[PDB]
Amino acid sequence: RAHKETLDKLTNAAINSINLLNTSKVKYLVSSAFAGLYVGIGILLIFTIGGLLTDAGSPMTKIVMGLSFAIALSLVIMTGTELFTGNNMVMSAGMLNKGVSIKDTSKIWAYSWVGNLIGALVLGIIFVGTGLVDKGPVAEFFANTAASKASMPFTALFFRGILCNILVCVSVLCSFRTNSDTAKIIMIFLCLFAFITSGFEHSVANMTIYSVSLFSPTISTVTIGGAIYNLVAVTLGNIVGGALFMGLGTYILGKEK
Amino acid sequence: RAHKETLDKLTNAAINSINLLNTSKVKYLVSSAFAGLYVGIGILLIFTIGGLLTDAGSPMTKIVMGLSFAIALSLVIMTGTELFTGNNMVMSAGMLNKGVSIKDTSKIWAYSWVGNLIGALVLGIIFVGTGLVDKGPVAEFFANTAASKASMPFTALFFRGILCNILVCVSVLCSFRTNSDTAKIIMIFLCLFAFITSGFEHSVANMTIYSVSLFSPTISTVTIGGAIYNLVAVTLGNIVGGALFMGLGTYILGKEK
Amino acid sequence: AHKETLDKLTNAAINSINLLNTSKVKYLVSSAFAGLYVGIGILLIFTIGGLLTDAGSPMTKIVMGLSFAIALSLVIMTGTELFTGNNMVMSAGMLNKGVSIKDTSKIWAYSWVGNLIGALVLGIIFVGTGLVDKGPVAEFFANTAASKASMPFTALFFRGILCNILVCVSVLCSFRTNSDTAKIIMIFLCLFAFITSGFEHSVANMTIYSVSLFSPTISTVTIGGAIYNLVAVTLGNIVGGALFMGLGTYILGKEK
Amino acid sequence: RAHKETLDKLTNAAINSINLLNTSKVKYLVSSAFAGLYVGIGILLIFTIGGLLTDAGSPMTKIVMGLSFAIALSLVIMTGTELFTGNNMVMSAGMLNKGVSIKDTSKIWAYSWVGNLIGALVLGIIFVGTGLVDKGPVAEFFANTAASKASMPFTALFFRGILCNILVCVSVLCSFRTNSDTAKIIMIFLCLFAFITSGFEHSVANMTIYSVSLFSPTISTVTIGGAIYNLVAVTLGNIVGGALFMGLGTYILGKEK
Amino acid sequence: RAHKETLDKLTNAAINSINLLNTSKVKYLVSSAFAGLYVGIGILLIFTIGGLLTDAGSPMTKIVMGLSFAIALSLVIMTGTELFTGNNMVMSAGMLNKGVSIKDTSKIWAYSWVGNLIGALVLGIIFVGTGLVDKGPVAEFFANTAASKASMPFTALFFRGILCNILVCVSVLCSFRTNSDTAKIIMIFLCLFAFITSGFEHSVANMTIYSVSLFSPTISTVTIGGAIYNLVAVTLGNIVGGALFMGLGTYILGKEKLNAAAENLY
Ligand SMILES: CCCCCCCCO[C@@H]1O[C@H](CO)[C@@H](O)[C@H](O)[C@H]1O
Ligand SMILES: CCCCCCCCO[C@@H]1O[C@H](CO)[C@@H](O)[C@H](O)[C@H]1O
Ligand SMILES: CCCCCCCCO[C@@H]1O[C@H](CO)[C@@H](O)[C@H](O)[C@H]1O
Ligand SMILES: CCCCCCCCO[C@@H]1O[C@H](CO)[C@@H](O)[C@H](O)[C@H]1O
Ligand SMILES: CCCCCCCCO[C@@H]1O[C@H](CO)[C@@H](O)[C@H](O)[C@H]1O
Ligand SMILES: CCCCCCCCO[C@@H]1O[C@H](CO)[C@@H](O)[C@H](O)[C@H]1O
Ligand SMILES: CCCCCCCCO[C@@H]1O[C@H](CO)[C@@H](O)[C@H](O)[C@H]1O
Repeated sequence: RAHKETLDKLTNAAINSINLLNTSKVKYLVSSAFAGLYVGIGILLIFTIGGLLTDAGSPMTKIVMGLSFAIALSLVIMTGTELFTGNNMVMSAGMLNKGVSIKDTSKIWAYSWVGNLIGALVLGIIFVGTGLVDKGPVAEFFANTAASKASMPFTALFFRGILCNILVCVSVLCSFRTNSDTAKIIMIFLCLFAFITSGFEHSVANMTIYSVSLFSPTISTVTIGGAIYNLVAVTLGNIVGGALFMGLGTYILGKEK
Repeated sequence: RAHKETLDKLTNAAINSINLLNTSKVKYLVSSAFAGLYVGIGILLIFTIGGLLTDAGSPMTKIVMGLSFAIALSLVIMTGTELFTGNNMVMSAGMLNKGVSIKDTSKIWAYSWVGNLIGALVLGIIFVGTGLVDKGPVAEFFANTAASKASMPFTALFFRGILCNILVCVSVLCSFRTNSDTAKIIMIFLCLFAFITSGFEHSVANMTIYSVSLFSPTISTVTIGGAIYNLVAVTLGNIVGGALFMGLGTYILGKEK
Repeated sequence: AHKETLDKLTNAAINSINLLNTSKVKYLVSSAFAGLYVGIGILLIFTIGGLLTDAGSPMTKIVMGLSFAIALSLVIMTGTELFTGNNMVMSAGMLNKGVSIKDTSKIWAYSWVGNLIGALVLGIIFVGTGLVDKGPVAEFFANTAASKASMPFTALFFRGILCNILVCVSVLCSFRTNSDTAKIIMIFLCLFAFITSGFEHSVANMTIYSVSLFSPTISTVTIGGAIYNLVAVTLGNIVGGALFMGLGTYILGKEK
Repeated sequence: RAHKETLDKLTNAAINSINLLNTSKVKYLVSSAFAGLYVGIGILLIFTIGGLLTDAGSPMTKIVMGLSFAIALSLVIMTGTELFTGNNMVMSAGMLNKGVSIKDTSKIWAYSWVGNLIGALVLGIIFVGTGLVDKGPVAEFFANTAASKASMPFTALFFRGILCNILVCVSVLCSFRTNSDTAKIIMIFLCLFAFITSGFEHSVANMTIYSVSLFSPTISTVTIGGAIYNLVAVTLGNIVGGALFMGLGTYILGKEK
Repeated sequence: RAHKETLDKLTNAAINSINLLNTSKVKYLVSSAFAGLYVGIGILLIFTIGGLLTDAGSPMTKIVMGLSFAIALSLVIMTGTELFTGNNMVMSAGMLNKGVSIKDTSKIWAYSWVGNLIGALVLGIIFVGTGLVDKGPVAEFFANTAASKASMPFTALFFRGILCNILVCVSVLCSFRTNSDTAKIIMIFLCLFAFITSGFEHSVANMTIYSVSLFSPTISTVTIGGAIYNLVAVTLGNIVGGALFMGLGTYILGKEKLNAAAENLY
């Protein structure tokens, strides 16, 4: 039971993050851009899988996709780059613990969110240039998924955003609670398996879904307005999951009061 | 063999548990709520898998479910949160070893059970909010499974509860006997694989099964009375498995006379 | 590091007899746990056997093998007393003069009986679940028990030999590594090999027969059949664990 | 984050590579040759798989290929041999951090490329000598893939080269950021799964694809020209991903300014 | 790097190996017998899989077989027993580094080879005793495979031996380069997956294939003549892959070329 020690670590991570931004916006945005790109790589992989298996009428499609998404957050954690969603639990916890302020928190959130988007846009442009979404089941999978994500009612997206960032943030929490990098990766694998296959919504992964779909000439299904709609609802849910549940929760567990 | 060392660890853990509760009810309940919700996350995943594969008439359904449940107790162990079924072995061993009283034991059992339920209820509510059990295979898998669990004879449920918590508690026992976080997860993975696929009954997991089934307007195959009937029977079996077998068993192995 | 490994087996054999001498209750409880833990693996893979056989899957025996790891993993990770592993440990320690032949047949008899008690307890409770009342799982239990009891002695014996080479070698590996993950992986590999290849394990068979005989579901087994298989497989296990692994590890580690 | 220490490790690794070359061309070229062959060994495996599953009409072909390619970079990393692609991030980061010169960088790039090719040629010759590509589904998978890679448009190969080496190099980046050899291998497995299954292009791996196809008398439709066309386009893409993204990126993250 | 330390370890191993053989021929042959039998255990498993999936017309057959062969070298490495094929790299490297002599080498190679063969025969004899190859797809898989290996052209068998032992030895090489036992097993799992599925030939493993078939009663369609053929070709291949490639390779990488006390790099 190292709840106190854990809260200390979260607090210290929150302090490191705002310090980094204060020290250098370039370093912070480059870090954020890597993470958004790393997450997008997971999307490129499982949407390829989605296309191959959906085309095949496989009933295992969504299961194989969940099993195969682990690389997204594994890369972020193993490279120590800045990810908006995890920042929800970290900043909220550290703020509550008086290590950082409400101002530092909204700042980290806004920069990391925008920086992650930069990575998704860059990934989308390059992926399109591969010609891999020119035509076929993979392009179709992007188009249909982007459309479904954009036409889904707000309430549903929001709540899917909550459960998603509970899983993402708890996998980040595990990485703070162990010294085994392998166990970190395993826990990340399990959590991303759970959230992808269950149907939960991640704001940063979705950036790449819309990035690819919008930059691609072969895909005329969704528009920027749709992307913004989905992203706003999912981002708000992510925040509630990561800050209101995980952040507030771990503070309460760890706060020597 | 380290049987004494293990008993000392169990005894320490029991003491630390009752101290947390005595120190702060809010912390204890928040911790319990977390565990309940983490276990529930496993149910959402494997029930999604259930619906998917059952609809397709796959023979692998229950095997894939068992293989995919690991996250449930993996999250509990890696976050160090209070789980009722695990507390059955810990408090019991510690009690026999005079580390904690009978009253402490009943108190810890009652609070964790309720806290676990709070987490299940919350998860259930939010999950229904996702729209993910609005219609289709997953909703039907929840409704049908909840029903078959609620109509099964008491004796059958009881004994399934015994075998389940032997497995859950032995997976917890293993984590007290290794310093390797990966080995803990692996053993947890194996144990949950065994108890899910074999057909054994877990009270805290069942909490989420019924919270979803009752909170969802598209699920009316069961009633509160049914959920209560199952929970009582299964809880009773869980307790026997955890305290009578694992608790007393580990006490006997490690008690220097 | 053969020498140090022999030392480890010798100390383990010494610890076993000392435990039995100090407390029969503790030794039999430990034994009962191991038998139950192994039985748990049988409950899992026979559930799988039922499900996949019913479906005419060619992968049935391959999935059973991959899924049996929990059986010896639980034993190893809980530090409980398993008969089959004891065949190598005691024989090695015996040849090394850490324990006597008398100690060895005493440990072998007590762990065997204690393993059985675990199997019986498990069978009874598992039948109580109603999980083998009817269906392909109950049928897989009945059919497997029946085929194992009717098989010729010589076949069971040699299948018992190869099974315990694999089981005891996985135990040997656990003495040669400080990594718990490595132990479990080798156990996984070895049980995969012995289940899927079709070798026979006495202790696991105990649960096969306690379940089949405790279940009112009609089979062609009988107690005479169970005892037959158990005797044939146990002797086989003993040769493979004692004559091969026990003797071999002693020869490798003995400074002579 | 340990960005400074990471950049420091990259720089020392770059310094060590040029040192080795300057000390002994034979040593460096033997190391390079090993890496090229180790990578080629991955190709023999997944192209055997590709053949078997292609001939079966399995929709899982590319998924199984991706999952089975881990050995390629795992061997390189575990043997500490010189691989051209990974050298793109390492020499560029080290060069930006003023540990090695631009000349050292293009020297290491030229020598490791040629060394890698020699391994691929040695492997290709020996493989053909086994008679495994005399005829059949594996021979045809080598023949057809070599052709489709040689006839693909430059821009598509280029961008696929970029994304491939971001994945290879980030997997190399991870090996620099953990002391766990198991975690190194898991991350390599993930990154190679992602790049293979997604369809990205790797220059060194293609060397073996073309050595096998060209050395094989089992008639096909490639030619040295087509091989040169593909290798040039993919190599340039690899360089951009490894140097311009990963090298520059990690340099900015860890630079003391 | 760290090739120099690795070369030291290979040299020390070759030394320990010849010391043991000189200390006790009984201890060395028992070790070699274990290793041969551990490898064969892998064959019994994956050949059972062969039969089961071949008879079902599965396309995943050779993939599942490759994935399932890891136990063979995993047991050898984890038990620290003497396996002929690994000895090709070890002895050759140590020899080049002047830790052991050409005579020392050929003696280890000869004794380990024979020791491994003993384990296979003993394993084959016991396996047939199970009746598991009395009749059916598994018995047939052994028969058919033993035939094809015995009736394959020499050059092909030779080159398949080379690539096999490159893969077997590089996995042994990885075990010298890591302190993580789990990573050792994983790398072994990968290399044996690759070598089995790709279709390369391992001499020691083939000792059990022919052992089972020549001790098996249900027909032959083979002949010891075939076994000797295969075993001879594959063995020379193994030695080349292990000694010429991996042995010489690691030496070159790790020999600090100050010394030079004899030869010059460039
Ligand atoms: C490529 C350039 C990216 C620029 C992103 C800047 C996002 C600014 O975001 C704003 O930052 C303020 C502090 O400056 C905070 O007070 C606000 O809460 C926040 O919205
Ligand atoms: C975070 C959401 C991703 C925003 C990426 C916007 C990139 C838009 O990209 C543009 O989209 C237009 C239509 O939408 C197309 O007509 C253009 O061809 C395309 O370049
Ligand atoms: C949401 C608030 C949850 C409070 C749960 C408290 C229920 C306590 O319940 C009782 O606790 C006693 C000790 O206090 C035990 O002795 C009794 O066995 C138990 O029934
Ligand atoms: C895909 C599942 C494979 C899991 C492989 C587990 C590899 C973990 O590796 C193990 O990690 C431990 C940390 O707990 C360390 O103590 C051990 O030294 C190390 O071998
Ligand atoms: C421990 C078992 C969980 C009990 C939670 C009961 C919450 C019930 O909740 C109610 O369920 C009714 C039907 O069941 C619905 O008609 C109502 O809309 C809903 O509010
Ligand atoms: C639940 C009761 C089970 C008790 C099992 C006791 C079996 C004793 O077994 C016997 O023990 C003797 C020494 O006591 C040895 O000399 C014999 O070799 C051994 O067969
Ligand atoms: C047998 C294989 C020998 C290969 C030696 C390659 C020598 C490469 O040499 C390098 O080439 C670079 C461009 O190619 C130049 O930029 C460098 O100045 C030059 O040193």
